[PDB]
Amino acid sequence: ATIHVDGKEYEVNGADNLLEACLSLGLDIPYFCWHPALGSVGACRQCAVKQYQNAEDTRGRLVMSCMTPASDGTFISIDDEEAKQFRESVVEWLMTNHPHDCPVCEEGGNCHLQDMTVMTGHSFRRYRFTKRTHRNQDLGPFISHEMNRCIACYRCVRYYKDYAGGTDLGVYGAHDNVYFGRPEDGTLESEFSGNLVEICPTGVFTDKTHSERYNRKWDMQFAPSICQQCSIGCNISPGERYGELRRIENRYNGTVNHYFLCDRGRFGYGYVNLKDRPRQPVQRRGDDFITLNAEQAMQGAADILRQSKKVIGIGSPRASVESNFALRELVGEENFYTGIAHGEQERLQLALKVLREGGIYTPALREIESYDAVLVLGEDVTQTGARVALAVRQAVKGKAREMAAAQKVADWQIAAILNIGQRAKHPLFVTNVDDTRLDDIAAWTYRAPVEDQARLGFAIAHALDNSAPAVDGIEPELQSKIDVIVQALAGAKKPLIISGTNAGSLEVIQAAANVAKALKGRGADVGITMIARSVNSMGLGIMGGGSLEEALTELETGRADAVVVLENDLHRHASATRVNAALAKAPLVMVVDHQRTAIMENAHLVLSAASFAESDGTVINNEGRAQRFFQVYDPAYYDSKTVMLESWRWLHSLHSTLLSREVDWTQLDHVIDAVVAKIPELAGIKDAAPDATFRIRGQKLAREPHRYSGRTAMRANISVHEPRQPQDIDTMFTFSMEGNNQPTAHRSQVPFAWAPGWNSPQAWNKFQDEVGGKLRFGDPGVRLFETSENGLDYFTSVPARFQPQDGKWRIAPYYHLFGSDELSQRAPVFQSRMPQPYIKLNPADAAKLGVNAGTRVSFSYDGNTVTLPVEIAEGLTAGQVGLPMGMSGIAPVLAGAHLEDLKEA
Amino acid sequence: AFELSAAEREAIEHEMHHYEDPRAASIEALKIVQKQRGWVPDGAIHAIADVLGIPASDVEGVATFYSQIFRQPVGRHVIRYCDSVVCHINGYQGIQAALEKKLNIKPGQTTFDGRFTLLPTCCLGNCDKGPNMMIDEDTHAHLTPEAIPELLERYK
Amino acid sequence: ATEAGLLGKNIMGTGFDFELFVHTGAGRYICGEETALINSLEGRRANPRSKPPFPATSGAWGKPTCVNNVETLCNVPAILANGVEWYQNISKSKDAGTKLMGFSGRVKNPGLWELPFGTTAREILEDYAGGMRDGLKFKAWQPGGAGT
Ligand SMILES: Cc1cc2nc3c(=O)[nH]c(=O)nc-3n(C[C@H](O)[C@H](O)[C@H](O)COP(=O)(O)O)c2cc1C
Ligand code: SF4
Ligand code: SF4
Ligand code: SF4
Ligand code: FES
Ligand code: FES
Ligand SMILES: [Ca+2]
Repeated sequence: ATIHVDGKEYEVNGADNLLEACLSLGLDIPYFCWHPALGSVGACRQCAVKQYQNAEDTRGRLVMSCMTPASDGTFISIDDEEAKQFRESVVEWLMTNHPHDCPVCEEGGNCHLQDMTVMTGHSFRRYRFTKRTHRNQDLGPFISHEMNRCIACYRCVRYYKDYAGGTDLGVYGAHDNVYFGRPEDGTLESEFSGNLVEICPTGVFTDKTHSERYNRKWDMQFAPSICQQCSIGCNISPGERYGELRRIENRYNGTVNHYFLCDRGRFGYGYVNLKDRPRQPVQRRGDDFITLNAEQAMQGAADILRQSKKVIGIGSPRASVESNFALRELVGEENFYTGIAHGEQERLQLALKVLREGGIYTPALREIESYDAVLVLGEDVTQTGARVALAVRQAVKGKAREMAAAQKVADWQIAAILNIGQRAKHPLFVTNVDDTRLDDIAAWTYRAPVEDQARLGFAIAHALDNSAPAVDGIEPELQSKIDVIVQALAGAKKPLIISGTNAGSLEVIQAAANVAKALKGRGADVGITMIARSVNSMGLGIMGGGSLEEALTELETGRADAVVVLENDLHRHASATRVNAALAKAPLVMVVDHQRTAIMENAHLVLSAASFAESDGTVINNEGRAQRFFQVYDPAYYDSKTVMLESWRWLHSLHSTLLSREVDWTQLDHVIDAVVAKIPELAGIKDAAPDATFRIRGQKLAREPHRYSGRTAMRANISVHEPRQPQDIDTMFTFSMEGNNQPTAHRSQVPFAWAPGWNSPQAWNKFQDEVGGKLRFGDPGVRLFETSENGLDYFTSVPARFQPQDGKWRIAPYYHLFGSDELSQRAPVFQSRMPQPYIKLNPADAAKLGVNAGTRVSFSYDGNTVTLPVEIAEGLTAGQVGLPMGMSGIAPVLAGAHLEDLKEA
Repeated sequence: AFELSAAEREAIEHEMHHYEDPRAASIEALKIVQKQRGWVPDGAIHAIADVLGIPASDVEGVATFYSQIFRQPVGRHVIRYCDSVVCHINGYQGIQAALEKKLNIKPGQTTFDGRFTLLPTCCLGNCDKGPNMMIDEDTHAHLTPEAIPELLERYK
Repeated sequence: ATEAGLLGKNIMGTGFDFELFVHTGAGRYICGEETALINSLEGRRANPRSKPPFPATSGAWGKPTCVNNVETLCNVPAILANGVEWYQNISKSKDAGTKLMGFSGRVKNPGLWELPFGTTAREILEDYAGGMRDGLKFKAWQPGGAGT
């Protein structure tokens, strides 16, 4: 398609509207109510241009560039006098009721309305009358509400209802008294409600967790990082001021997590700012806790490790690839144990075998939205992999998208698309032990135990392909539902099967693999997605090693007299009493961690490791994509006594001091090269990000904006002399503003989006090749493995049906986005959002036990009696008791286990 | 504490029988609740949402959008006087002044004993017989300020 | 009409089935806009819709929908009963048929009459509405309501 903007010819896409096409060309058109992820509605009337019928036309007519397709031979003008006057008039009309609030507004300096007021050239007020006002609502602990600043652009309601699928936010009222919020005061119930702080172009919805310790955008030190709160691996921009992690912003990755994060990643960063974190190496000597610096810590640790007869290392899926590899090199490959349980490791290795050996393509997070039917087996996606649930919602709305496409309606005209596809949607079949948050859009939901969900998957795979093993004992109603699922999956051009290791069942993963293989054998374009547990679960599975139980037996038998635990609390993967006894028996325990865990009391040496905000490294997400996260700030810049290093730095220096009695720390690229050389399965992490010698025309990449302030006063209370700027020898970024952050710079890692005239998160449009697409020079991250040429065989281990045995209670896992993650519960802002710890019971089981809803019952697990209140779960199958996984005192390894003497306290 | 009555619920289901989408009975469900109880209370939004299977935010937005669905308590009789252009030509301001003198309240307010609620309203489609007033179900035309307190005494 | 067989199932034995309902509104002026009318019919807020697509292609609940005024549908049966040649010979003007016209506001006879198109506004004011009232002189007029 050929367009002519202000007499200049451009080649665009005819399927795009004029606004996104002109923004992709670098032209500036003001806009409020259009979003690339949400489509065009024509509400704010800000994107007006002047369209001409032909080339020799002078009058023209004001059209809206978001509502006008960028067809071939189009003639428009942006800098026309009438279009400029109308855009300034629209800004003026929006400014008639706006409060004089910019100094006391958290959106100041980050405001789209500020940028568009300046861009339209409106700086003189002639409106002399009153301004309308609105009371505010309490929207919970994460979102702060201020309705006076609203411009009625309907972005919040469109995102929250059409895109996110939420129900409790809406628009109320009339002509100029439109109110946007909840019908009553209460917490916003959506798991993706935190994206409202970037969706809203004004300061109506603001980050309250950031608003506590608020600082402006220009004062932030930003980094490109990966969110560590689950396995999806969404790209984030952590921003820091005065030595504390101030905010998490969404970093655009067109392949993974383009515009949106979930609430756990956006608000669960508060564990970094905890005051109980280790900041210096501490050595235990009797009842004394001697604080050392790094050199004598390495010397002492080297002597005690050299005096030991066998040293073992227990890793974690929390730690990066480099840190786990450094521990594995320090203790040896045969003495390296993964920090997860045997069942967790078996499920994770089976998921990895399915992903990189099953011959079925694993889609990216953005690619999930283009699938025609979704079957979720066992995995509570909204509570474990929430962004996959959001992409599943988009894939479900794909049917309305294609129905509107069949009527020659453009893909950006979202209102007509939703009008045509009223309630028709792509098939979604979710299985769980109880209700999920995807039940409102699911074609079917199966509330059953994990054995029954696995049997349903095996029956689906057998009905799709008769070479798969059959299931005997299917009820006719269950057979009818299986036939419905099979008829939906067989007629889908792009079926998608989503499972994971959080269900606590190997057979669920086997059934999902069988369904994917049966769909692949029919020639369908089937994709499979496995949801892991932690941020680097896939990387720890690829690296491999023994389980935690083998390490505990090695400690208990006396064969290992020294244990090095890397960033693992060890209570989430095994029983606490066994771990405590095995660690107390060992004469040397060294815990390398950034959080104050419970096993540090028995630890002889504690190494103050760095979190993701203070370290660089590589993490492998659930799809096998290696992603590099970069250090945000130097911990020792403010507190000069703080000795907090990277975990791989700690362990590599320890290995060097053990081998040659000299302290060499590392460079990060050396550890990357060591990983690539020693582990050929992790050889793709070299190309995840360029090395520390990468420059943009000779200069580094800036972590903080060019208008960063306070440089001669941030440390003036400690010392009036300005200290040395922190040097970054590990990566290509610099701890200063003397770098490159141009939108046209040839790079893939963007610490933050800023353009002249675009201070809001809309500068990502300037940082993309086309608006709403990918990054201009490719998205960061590289897939570790390609799709295999040949697949697996059918798993013939069909489990027997769930039999409720008397006196034993099967623990059904319940996951919560706020509470199940290990580090997110440590964030103090989560405790208001974290649920109370209950236990779920069937009505029949509660009536048999004589217990009501809310009464306290006590159960003993591994000789430990604990009491919890009771809810009555209607969808939970009898013979099962429902436990919330990852909570205080409930380890995630309890999923799929059994319970004894569960009785009323 | 709100609970929908049996007659209200059955009328609501009979209203959703008329459409291919149960959402389309939200306006008439709110009108049924308003006719039964004078106005639409806070729990009525959640009750109508639970019956209709739509979120309560959409029901609240519909109830706050439409002027004839009252989300605040009103009196036993609602006076609605036309203030549009033809009745402005015919002099609705004398009628409004007589109403404010007799009821001792401003428009949008309720009498202290809860008998009358005075409200302006748009054109009633009776411009040839203006000015017009609309009490609860009856429209009165050819109004004069002298006939206002005589007319108001027949609504006990 | 339902009792007489004019509505419902098998109207006049011809196999055509038609069901007619009355949707009483909740008092908002914007609901008269046809796309806002469709949105209000669906139980939503009466925000209008952008056209294209027009309601003929995708209107009420995504289905083909035609919205017409009361007076157009009242003009339809006269056309179907008396014919096209009668309807085109009502008036010698570009706009065929009759129209409900009338004058309102401090005139002698504020009312409503049915006149052919091409009837000048002075005949409506003076020959039908009787002109202005006593002691009042004509200043201005709006031809077609408050929006003209
Ligand atoms: C703001 C607005 C209000 C309208 N209100 C009405 C109305 O109350 N009644 C009506 O018949 N048409 C109304 N219309 C016109 C309709 O859009 C549409 O023309 C009409 O319903 C059907 O067209 P017809 O004249 O061919 O029958 C309104 C239009 C607008 C823009
Ligand atoms: S929302 Fe923007 S324009 Fe409004 S007060 Fe805040 S910074 Fe100023
Ligand atoms: S609250 Fe924000 S996103 Fe919602 S309509 Fe107002 S300005 Fe737009
Ligand atoms: S989905 Fe997972 S990786 Fe993404 S923001 Fe949420 S917790 Fe972080
Ligand atoms: S962006 Fe086009 S009218 Fe709002
Ligand atoms: S202007 Fe008052 S009834 Fe029409
Ligand atoms: Ca570093």
